Amino acid sequence: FTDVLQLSRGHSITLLWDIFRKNYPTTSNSWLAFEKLINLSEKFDKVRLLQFSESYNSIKDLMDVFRLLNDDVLNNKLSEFNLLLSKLEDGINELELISNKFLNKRKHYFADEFDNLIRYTFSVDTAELIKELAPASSLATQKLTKLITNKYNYPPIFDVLWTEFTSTIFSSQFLEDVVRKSNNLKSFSGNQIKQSISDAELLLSSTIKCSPNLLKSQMEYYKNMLLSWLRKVIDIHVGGDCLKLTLKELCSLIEEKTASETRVTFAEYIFPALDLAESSKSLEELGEAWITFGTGLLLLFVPDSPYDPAIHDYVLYDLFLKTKTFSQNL
Amino acid sequence: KWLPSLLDYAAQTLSVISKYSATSEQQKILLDAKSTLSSFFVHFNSSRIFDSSFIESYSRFELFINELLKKLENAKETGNAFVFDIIIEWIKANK
Amino acid sequence: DEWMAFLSSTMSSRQIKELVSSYKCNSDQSDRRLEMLQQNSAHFLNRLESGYSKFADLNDILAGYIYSINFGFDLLKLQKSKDRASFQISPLWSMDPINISCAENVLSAYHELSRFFKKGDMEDTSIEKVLMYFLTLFKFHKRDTNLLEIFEAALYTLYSRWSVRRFRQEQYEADFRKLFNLDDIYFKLADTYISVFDKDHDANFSSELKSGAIITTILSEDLKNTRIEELKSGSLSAVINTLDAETQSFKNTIDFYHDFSIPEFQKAGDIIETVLKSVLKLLKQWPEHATLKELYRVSQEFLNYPIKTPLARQLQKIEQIYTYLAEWEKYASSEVSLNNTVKLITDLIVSWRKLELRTWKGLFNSEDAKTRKSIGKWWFYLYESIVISNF
Repeated sequence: FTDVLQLSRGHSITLLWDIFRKNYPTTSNSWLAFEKLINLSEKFDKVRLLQFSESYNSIKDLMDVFRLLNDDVLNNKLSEFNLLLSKLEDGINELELISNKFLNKRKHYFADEFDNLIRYTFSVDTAELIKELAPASSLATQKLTKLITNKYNYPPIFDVLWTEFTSTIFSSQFLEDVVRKSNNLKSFSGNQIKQSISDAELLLSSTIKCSPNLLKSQMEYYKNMLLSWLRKVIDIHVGGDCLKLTLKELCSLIEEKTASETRVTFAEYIFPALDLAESSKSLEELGEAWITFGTGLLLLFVPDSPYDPAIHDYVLYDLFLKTKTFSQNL
Repeated sequence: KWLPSLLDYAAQTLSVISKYSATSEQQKILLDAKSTLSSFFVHFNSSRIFDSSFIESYSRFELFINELLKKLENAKETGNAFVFDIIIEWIKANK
Repeated sequence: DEWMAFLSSTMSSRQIKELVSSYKCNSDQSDRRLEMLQQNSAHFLNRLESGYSKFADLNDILAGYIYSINFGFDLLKLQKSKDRASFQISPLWSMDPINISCAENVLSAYHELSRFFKKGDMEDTSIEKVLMYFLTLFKFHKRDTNLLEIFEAALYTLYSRWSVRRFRQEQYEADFRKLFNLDDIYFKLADTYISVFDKDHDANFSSELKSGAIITTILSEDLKNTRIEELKSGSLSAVINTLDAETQSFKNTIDFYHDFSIPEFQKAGDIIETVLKSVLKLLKQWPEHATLKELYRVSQEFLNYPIKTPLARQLQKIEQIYTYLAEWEKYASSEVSLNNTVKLITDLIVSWRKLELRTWKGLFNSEDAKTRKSIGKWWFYLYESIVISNF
């Protein structure tokens, strides 16, 4: 039986599902409530993109009740959820109706600029500043809900940059687009003049507070962030720390912990990826180390034949039940 | 020719910062640092042919600039830094 | 089955090292297979994301490795772009203090830009907005002698751009006076030349960087394949003050009928907006009139005007709607009683007529500039006669 179902590629899937797996809904009835929350929040963007600046204090409360709710769904409390879901439905539909009684259809200016300020500050830290800058942006709040309540297992920025990109966090394309839109501020309708100016005052209030996030060596931060994620994987696969120990002590130690075929990958794509990360001054040095870091973990998480570690638990329960049943019958 | 204008340029930025944030207090530490420079420029431009005493006061000017570096770096902490970073970098690149 | 189907298709190491080599050897059409990968990744991702709606135990950590695998390639593209730095100067050259005072540093940008000037046809009229800027920097430095080169050679290239053009030519006031571009540029080319030989100015940075805000727009959109660089810690001192000057252009407070004077247009905008609300609510007690529709559309369109707009046309529109609402308020019931609004409108017009009047009052110094606008086509002839005698 093992001759046919055996694999060769990915064996430590269970070793990542146990350490990189966040609190998620534990019941279908809560999964549906979660889906309702998400669809409601997705429609909430459709009115968030149409209100004026004075309205951005109730929306701050709405950005918090979503936290209170997506906290409560994983508490698996479903009594007051459907209640307050309806309250927020009424509030959002109220402001939707108010959207239809606006002759001055607001058009979001500087939106790509606030978005790129967010791309710089999309961190679990300084989410208060992310939360201050959400309503000007084009950010689906379901992502912002994963910051004040950290449910991410990777660098969060990746959920933003790809769309239907990564250059504006390693260049000054933002600071140029200001000056373009600053000069073309004029030649515009007066309707867009008691609403565009309030963005720029708010923009000054923002970029000053977000200034120290800008001047960091962004080629040094993602380097260090890669190390802080990569140092952890090897500690899990091989107990200890490679901020305490040498590479060759650790390479021998894998055999004491692990099979051979995967240790190949553990030195064929992974240790040299760190050897490049240590020596990463350029950006090709980051890309090489990082593309190999990507290629590696698709060969410890991904099997050749089907294998789900969650089903291992969902089978043992059935056997316990059936031997209970037979014992009762006996 | 440069620094006495750089100070007032920063001072524009500092007022602009005070409109939107907390700091309007690290401005007093600049007008003194500006006024004191005239007390050296008088002697340095009182010259017609040069003197040995100007070494004595060139040292006072240099150590004072090195002091002023520390005062700026003290004002950099707890306050918006980038406005101070450029004056610091200019003084460092033209030591 | 979906997972292995995806890895077997497009994410084999065999296919990936082709890409790593293509970026490493600077091959062709590698940046587009990247987009194929990015789209197929979004296909797989959106499929499983909307797919199965019951687990992201595995999918989140899985997408934490493919987002990574695209981020890596994008970092490589970001350096292939620096494999083509045809100009080693970025925009925001002259948008920070410290690249100005370092007199060698500005000079090291000119010889890099020396291709941009020869490049570009006659009547490009964006190049010639640059070589004006480098002159006032000579005044910003108070006549350093190292910049005699950039001062003289720039004017030589400008005069060459002008002498080439004459070789091809051989091959209400002004509204009422008809009833009986480059001139603005060349006019800006000589007052600058004049202002060099003033006494002194006590140079300030805040004046020059706004001119930087004009030039870096031009130098970014027209020119491409340029230097790319991380942001800096002085340059924001230009953008912030630029915005402070823009935002306090709408708020702060001499000419009429070509000037536009925003602080009055905003007053018009709200004092008419209140009336537009008041009529539209009062369009529902009586469901329709054409006079009300007329003045409604007038207030709408006037509010849809630009903001560089001069004022005779605006005052025309305001008097039109004033007459329309006046004739309606005559017929309408006394319950409406919009005298508070029309009174303010009339007083606004009364105030505006003083500003119409002030231009008639002086009215010469306007005229003493249109003679001053002839200076552009004087300077080239003099430089031809004078500077080409030792050169």
